[PDB]
Amino acid sequence: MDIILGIRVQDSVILASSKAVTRGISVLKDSDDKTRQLSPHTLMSFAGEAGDTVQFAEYIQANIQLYSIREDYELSPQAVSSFVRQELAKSIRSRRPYQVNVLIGGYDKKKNKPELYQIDYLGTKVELPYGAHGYSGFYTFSLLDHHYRPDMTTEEGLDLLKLCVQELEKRMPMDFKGVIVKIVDKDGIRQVDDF
Amino acid sequence: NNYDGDTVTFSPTGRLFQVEYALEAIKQGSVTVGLRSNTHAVLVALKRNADELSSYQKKIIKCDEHMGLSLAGLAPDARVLSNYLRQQCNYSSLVFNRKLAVERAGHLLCDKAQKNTQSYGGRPYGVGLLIIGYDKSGAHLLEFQPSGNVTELYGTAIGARSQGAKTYLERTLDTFIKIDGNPDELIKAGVEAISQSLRDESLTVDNLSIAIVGKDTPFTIYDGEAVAKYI
Amino acid sequence: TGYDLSNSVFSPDGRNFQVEYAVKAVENGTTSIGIKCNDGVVFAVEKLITSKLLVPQKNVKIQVVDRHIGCVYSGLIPDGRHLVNRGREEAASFKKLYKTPIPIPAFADRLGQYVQAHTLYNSVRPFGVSTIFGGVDKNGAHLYMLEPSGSYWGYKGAATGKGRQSAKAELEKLVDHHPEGLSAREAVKQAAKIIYLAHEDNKEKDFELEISWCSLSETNGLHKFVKGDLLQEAIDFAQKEIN
Amino acid sequence: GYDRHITIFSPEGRLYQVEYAFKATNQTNINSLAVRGKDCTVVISQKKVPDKLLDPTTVSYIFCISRTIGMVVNGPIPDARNAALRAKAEAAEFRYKYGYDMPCDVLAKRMANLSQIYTQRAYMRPLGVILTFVSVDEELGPSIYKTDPAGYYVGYKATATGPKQQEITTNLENHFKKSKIDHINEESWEKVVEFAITHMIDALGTEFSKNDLEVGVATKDKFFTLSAENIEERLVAIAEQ
Amino acid sequence: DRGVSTFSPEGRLFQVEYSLEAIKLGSTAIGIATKEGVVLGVEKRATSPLLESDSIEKIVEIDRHIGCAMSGLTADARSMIEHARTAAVTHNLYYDEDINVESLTQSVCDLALRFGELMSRPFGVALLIAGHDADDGYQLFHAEPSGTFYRYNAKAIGSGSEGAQAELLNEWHSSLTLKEAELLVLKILKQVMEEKLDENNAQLSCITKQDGFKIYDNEKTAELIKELKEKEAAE
Amino acid sequence: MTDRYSFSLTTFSPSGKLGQIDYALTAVKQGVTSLGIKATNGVVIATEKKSSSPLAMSETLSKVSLLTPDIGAVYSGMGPDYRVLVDKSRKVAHTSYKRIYGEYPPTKLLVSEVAKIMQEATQSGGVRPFGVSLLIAGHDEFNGFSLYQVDPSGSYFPWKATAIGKGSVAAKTFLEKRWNDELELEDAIHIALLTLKESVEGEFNGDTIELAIIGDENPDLLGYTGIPTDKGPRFRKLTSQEINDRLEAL
Amino acid sequence: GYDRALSIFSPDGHIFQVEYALEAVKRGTCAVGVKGKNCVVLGCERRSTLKLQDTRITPSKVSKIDSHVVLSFSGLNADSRILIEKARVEAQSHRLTLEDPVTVEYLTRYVAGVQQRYTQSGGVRPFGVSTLIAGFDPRDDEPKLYQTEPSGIYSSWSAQTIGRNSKTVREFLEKNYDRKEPPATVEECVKLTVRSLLEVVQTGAKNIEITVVKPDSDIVALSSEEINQYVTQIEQEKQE
Amino acid sequence: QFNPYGDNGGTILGIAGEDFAVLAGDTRNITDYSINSRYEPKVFDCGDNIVMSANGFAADGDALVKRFKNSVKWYHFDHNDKKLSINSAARNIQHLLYGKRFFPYYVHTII
Amino acid sequence: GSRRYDSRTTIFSPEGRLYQVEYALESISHAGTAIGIMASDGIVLAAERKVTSTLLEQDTSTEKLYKLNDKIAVAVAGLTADAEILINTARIHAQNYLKTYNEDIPVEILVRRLSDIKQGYTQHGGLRPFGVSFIYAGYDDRYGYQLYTSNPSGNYTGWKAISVGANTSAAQTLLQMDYKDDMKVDDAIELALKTLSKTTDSSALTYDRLEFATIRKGANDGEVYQKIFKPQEIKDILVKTGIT
Ligand SMILES: [Cl-]
Ligand SMILES: [Mg+2]
Repeated sequence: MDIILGIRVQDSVILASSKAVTRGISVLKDSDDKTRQLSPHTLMSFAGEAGDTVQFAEYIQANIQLYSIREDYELSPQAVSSFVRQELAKSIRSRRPYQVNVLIGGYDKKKNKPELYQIDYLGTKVELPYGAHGYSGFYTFSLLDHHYRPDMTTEEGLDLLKLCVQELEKRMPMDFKGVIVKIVDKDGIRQVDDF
Repeated sequence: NNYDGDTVTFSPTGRLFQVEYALEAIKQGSVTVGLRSNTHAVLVALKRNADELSSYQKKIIKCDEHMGLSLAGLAPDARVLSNYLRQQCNYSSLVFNRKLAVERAGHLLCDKAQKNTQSYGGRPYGVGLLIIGYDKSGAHLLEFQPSGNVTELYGTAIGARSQGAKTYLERTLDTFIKIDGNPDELIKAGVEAISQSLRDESLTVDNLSIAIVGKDTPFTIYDGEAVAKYI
Repeated sequence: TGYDLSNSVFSPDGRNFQVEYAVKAVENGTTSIGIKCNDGVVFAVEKLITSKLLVPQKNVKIQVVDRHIGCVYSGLIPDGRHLVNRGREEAASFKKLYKTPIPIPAFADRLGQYVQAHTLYNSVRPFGVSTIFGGVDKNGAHLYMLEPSGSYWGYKGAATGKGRQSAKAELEKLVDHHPEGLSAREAVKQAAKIIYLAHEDNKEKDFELEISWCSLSETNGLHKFVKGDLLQEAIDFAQKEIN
Repeated sequence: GYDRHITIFSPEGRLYQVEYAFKATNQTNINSLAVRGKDCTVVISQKKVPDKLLDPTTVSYIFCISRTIGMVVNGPIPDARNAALRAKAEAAEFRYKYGYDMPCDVLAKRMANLSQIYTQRAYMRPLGVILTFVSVDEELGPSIYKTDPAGYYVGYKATATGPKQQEITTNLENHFKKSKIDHINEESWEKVVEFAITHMIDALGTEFSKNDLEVGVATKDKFFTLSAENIEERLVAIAEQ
Repeated sequence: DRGVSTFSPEGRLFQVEYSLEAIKLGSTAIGIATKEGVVLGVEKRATSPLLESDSIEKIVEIDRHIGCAMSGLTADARSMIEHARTAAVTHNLYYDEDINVESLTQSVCDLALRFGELMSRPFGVALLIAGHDADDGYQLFHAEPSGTFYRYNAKAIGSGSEGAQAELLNEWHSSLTLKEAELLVLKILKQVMEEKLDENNAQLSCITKQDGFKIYDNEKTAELIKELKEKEAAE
Repeated sequence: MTDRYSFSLTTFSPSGKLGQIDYALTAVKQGVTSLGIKATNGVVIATEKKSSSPLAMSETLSKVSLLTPDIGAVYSGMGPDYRVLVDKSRKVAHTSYKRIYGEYPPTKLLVSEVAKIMQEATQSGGVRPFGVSLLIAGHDEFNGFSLYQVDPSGSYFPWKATAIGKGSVAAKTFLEKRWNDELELEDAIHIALLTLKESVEGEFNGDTIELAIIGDENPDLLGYTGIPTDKGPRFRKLTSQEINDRLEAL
Repeated sequence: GYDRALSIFSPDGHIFQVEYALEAVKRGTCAVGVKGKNCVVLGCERRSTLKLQDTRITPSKVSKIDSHVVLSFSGLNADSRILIEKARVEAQSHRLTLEDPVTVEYLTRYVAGVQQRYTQSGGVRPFGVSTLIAGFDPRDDEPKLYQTEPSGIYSSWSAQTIGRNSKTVREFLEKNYDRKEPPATVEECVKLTVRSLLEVVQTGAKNIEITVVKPDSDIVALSSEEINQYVTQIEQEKQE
Repeated sequence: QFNPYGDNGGTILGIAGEDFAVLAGDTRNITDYSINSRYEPKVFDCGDNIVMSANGFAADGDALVKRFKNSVKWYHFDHNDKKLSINSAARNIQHLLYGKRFFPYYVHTII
Repeated sequence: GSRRYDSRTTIFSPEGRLYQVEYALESISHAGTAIGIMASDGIVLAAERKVTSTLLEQDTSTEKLYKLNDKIAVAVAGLTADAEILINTARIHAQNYLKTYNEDIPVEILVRRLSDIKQGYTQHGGLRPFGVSFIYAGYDDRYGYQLYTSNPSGNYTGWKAISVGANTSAAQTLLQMDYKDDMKVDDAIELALKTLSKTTDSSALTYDRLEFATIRKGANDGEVYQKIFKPQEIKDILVKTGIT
């Protein structure tokens, strides 16, 4: 766990997430997918304490999937993000809190608008045009301040994202073994295989 | 009649009918005999079978190296009570490094059975027990009834047709009490005692069950070809 | 009606028929007595010898509470044992907190409240025992008798069981003929007589006598059983009086 | 008819178990009386010791609840003692929590509320007793407050309880009609006890020896019961007048 | 009404005696113990022809060395089996060994009387627990809702039990082979069953030391049915 | 031991009646008459003090009770059930309202909390319903003056004026003739006394009648001065002398 | 807590509360399940004494437990919601721990176990509901149809019906359903299901619901007009 | 602050032969530099031809042996007097020890 | 023990019915009639107060119609005290959903949960069921305008128009006759009142014996307004339709 990014463009939300899983002085895996599909048009990436991250992601996934079956209806990205925030807000005052930061990228089918939510382990939710967790933000935010426009296409968003990964690969101390990129739009969730 | 719905109810003449009905389950159960001398204490039990294809229901249970009982009535209730006795014998050993007195064993069973007769919801135990043991004050024989009443005796018997064996022991009292330092003869007297409760059936090799405890004898049970000596 | 089917139900009289039914179980039981004396108390009980097979001296019915209180009862023997077990807990917690051994009146109320609690609910059964008890404390000697209802009073002499009326009559004579008081050793001998006289109401099976006592002088304020020479002396005294 | 066995309403809006608890009150066949002086509150009760084997000193229906509060009970002794022990605990707890001695009327209310709970909740039976509480309260002065199995309670100028309660009640009513006042206009408590005994003798129509009566007296800062000799002295004073 | 754990005047628990009547209504189950193995067989008894009979699971594995057949309110047996399986596996975890067949049966029978006012009523199902261990060898137990269990050389439970038990009395001897015992279960099942016995409405199983507990296929049972009919016609 | 009555003692009969509630209402019918009248500038509640004995001090027994400084309550039915309800009602006003909002609850909401308590006695395990009907009079800043009735079922209704208990049927008819929407508080006290004389049989004076008002603020009854916003309780219990004054000009 | 043993044995060896729960099932609207060669179809009756209904929002008779399994029922409607909810939660819990959706046998076994627990738990009455549970196991093309009942027994069926007049429709299915050759197509299976309901229903208008389940989470509910076409086709062939 | 552990010292030794096995241990018990006993046995016959020692902190060692001896007793009651095999005893002891994983018995155990 | 006095509220009859549920429905059949009518552009709730007294305060009263949130309301028929217990639960449940998801609760979800509570009282716990039937009238962005009903059994169903309480048989026949799918709110208002006016056990239907409420999109642009009618507003609407 370390690098998770998010960019909301005109018609989609793009999430980039690092592939490395390091423990100690060994990179144990270089092909790890740090995300779970919560519903057909909502994707959550995650980063933080080992074990906690996946346990939390899958727990949220199970609850959203349960809701979908019960009501035969997909919950809005705003609604999912609020549910996730409350779970983290409960967690922080527990005996052992979930130390997990997340990005929730979703496409609202009622509004026909992409939405990106950044939530930290304390339960601090913000809707953003672009987001990042951890040290990644210290490079990417200023870069996106400059290059980002609100009316960009998905292809323009991927080039903008490439520009971020290049900067991180140049200046970050750790080898994060590249990223898995996923796009969330009106047609659902798909993975970019060649990045 | 109207006062036998539960154990919490007294009859107009001051009777607890559920306790009396539990007492009736003992009378239906197979006969078992208890007797002792000054050196040894012996249990003799007639085991019962469902049919020729079935096994014979085990009547005697070991509680410690120096104590155990024979049952008559509901076998699962004897298991609950014998397990409680095993724990109390064991608590006495671990905490106080002390073998549990046979008298205290009886007092504990009495108090356990009593609580079931004074509370709503529960029921009385449906079994009678004959406890034998050898402790610091020599050999002992106890008779437990699920009313709570425990009684120390030289000899006794409980179960179906137990009055035959009980009369015999009442006549033989002076003889068998002085069988000291002789296990086989004390068993022989017990086997002859239980024989007075037999009708149509006789004592076979897989039918008879004997147990003994004494001065230099741990509580041991004899079944099968080991009891062929006493037929 | 149906007022007698459930415990804690008042009848139209104002009576708890279940408690009165428990008294019938007490009346069915063997005779037991208590005699207050100069500096202590004496307890005695009738033990019916059902069979030759009963071991003499080894089915003890009188029970001690703490070191200074004696308890005896008539009726359902297990219920009596349950009450003593509670008594011992009540006496233990009193001594734990307040240091001094529990006073007899204090102890009498602890049983009384406990027995009375078993008349308050239908989920429990009343006690099937009347309990005679007492001992010696800082204020001297006390004798008490407690009944299934929770009712208890102090007594000069007390009796319960199948031969209670015979024993009560004999006790009333002792109170009249000894206004200045009865000694401890006398009270043991009288107790034996009164059990032997009260045995006339239960004379199919012969019986075994059991006596205990607390006395400031004779037992140093502690509860003890009467055994050996002193027991046989009391038996002989009782045998001489019946003939 | 299971509505007569537990405390639930009957078709005519009645609680039969409560009514039958009232009948248990007179099971002892004892009459009590309570009156107020200027400085004191006196309570008297009949004492009947039928059995010769009983220790008469331990036969009592008057109780010392706290230093200031006394209580007499009409009803069976087990329920009487049950009520007494609870009242004692309640009075003690009150002092500890709130820093002053529990008033007579407040204890009466508290015991009444407890009695009310038994009339509403099914598992608990009512106690078959009528509790008469007496004190010299530091705010209200001489006080008599009485509780019953229904959970009812009220203050009294004077009161009586028992099988022949009505004869005693009207005897006292006729006195307060005549005197034109709420109390016994008398300086010493000794003469207030003499009044109480005199008016019980007139109402019940029986004479009393020293062992036939039981007397409790409440003064400022203490409640106490009288001994046989204290009553005998009091009986002699009545006889010589 | 009346208490659940109430004794009758004859000295028996009403609810336990009533549960035994439910077990008499159930489908037949037969067990036979030999020196070469223990055989267990049951009547499936489909209520309708549309019901897929292979889904009727009335013979059940507890461990590799212990099997179980049932009769009565079969739904009640699910929690009994669950407990038996856990008890068997748990004992292996604590002691690194197979659990004795008697000790397993005893653990199941402890549940039986844990009812009152714990569960609300006794179980309405009887179990035949068959197994093998190193100490006492091949064993067959009959576990009731009374909390009692008897070891048996052979035993039938269910609606045709009293008729089948009398037949087992004559036919059983101490030198029976496994093949002989298989046929004997099929023979006795065919006698007491309402509908005509075949591979679809009856099921066989066994437990041997070598191969453990095995439920037989419909193809294997069919051949034993055919072998049985030929042998009866042959004299 | 333990409360084994975990089941409802009030259940529906085949006809749809809840028997214990009906029977509780029957107990209210037997009870002594009480009433309440609402005026433009106040509310009055009144009842007869049925003395159990002439030796008993009827002053010590209070049928009309203060719940909050601006809310009062009176009943008909079983007095002990009322006494415990007043205790619980006073407490719930603090726990569920004053300790949260720093102010006393309005009449309608306190009534609602009392109703809740009385409903639970109709459905909870091992209990009978309360054998009382309450009349609660009160004032609050945003609703003004108000008067409510609360029955054993837990149902409550607002009233311009009403009566409950023994002679309620006749008393309600009397109030229908005399009530108008322009009544001043003194006129309502007068009508209350006239209405109550019909139901009372024996003595009729300030010592046998209990009467309280919800009217103007009483700074004299506050106990302190200095805070301008705190102006005192609107609940006032009329004295024995104050009643007798109005009985002369009756 | 309320402890009372409501489900208990009677002298003749019956648990009346369980048997009376079966009477509630018998009162409920008819439900039918028929499984073909490559599908399962669940048919359901809807009583026509209720007009002015809003069929958009009214609870549908067939419920999805997961994307690959469905549950219909007969009996008390309120009771069925509790079973469906529990089953839905267990379906997601199974995905979470085993990383694989439930088999139809496992889901049935769970629901049946819940129903059984309510026949020997203190303070509770049995579920007045029998269920038909149908679907396809993960990565499997063999159709599955199971039945449960208040007692807790469960079993697999080639075809089965429950509810009111179910004995009439079971009689129909017993002769019309061939084990050797089940309904080869979707159309054949739906038709046999509609035919079987037409023995009992009344009219084929807004009284019949049909839900078809196919492999790999392919579930669809038929509309009024689509069902009405089967009703029109069957009646014309009947007149012969 | 209170320290619930102590070191009672000593040493033990187990060797296995073809048809036999030995378990030896010295008889000295110590705390710090003082001798507590010159003869305090810590190798025990537990029944069923199993010998056991739990060396280290003697209070924990005695507690463990006491519990295992008791475990052997209850194995006989629950399983028809069956002989507890050495491998079964070992597995039983693992569960005794691990049962206190988060407040351990400070002992090296050998059977 | 206490077994003797247990009514056994949660059991089946031999016929397979729940005794207490059936008897609770019998109770509700004597309660004042409540009608719900759903139009294309709104919903009407109308209810008849139980035999009013002239001295009852009418303007500051709430017996039949209750607000659950800004978008949902209920009409009550049965025990008011029971209904208020369930209403406060429903109000809370709505705010839990809003707090969790930052969205107003869908109508069916609120109804299901409230109906599930009632169901629990028929299956376990040994307590009597709630003697209440609701008509839920509400709006959400999924299904738009919705009418539901629930009853003591815990069973709920959806409706275009529905009545509960007294004379439902007669009321449902009259609604079934005059109702049509393209209906407006103002027409539904008139139907609701006309139906009560014919089914009423009173001599004549007046303003003081009615509670009335609408849920329109009659606010300014794409938003829902709840109108609980005042006494004077009921008086005017009663004159306007020509009943008085
Ligand atoms: Cl209080
Ligand atoms: Mg943040």
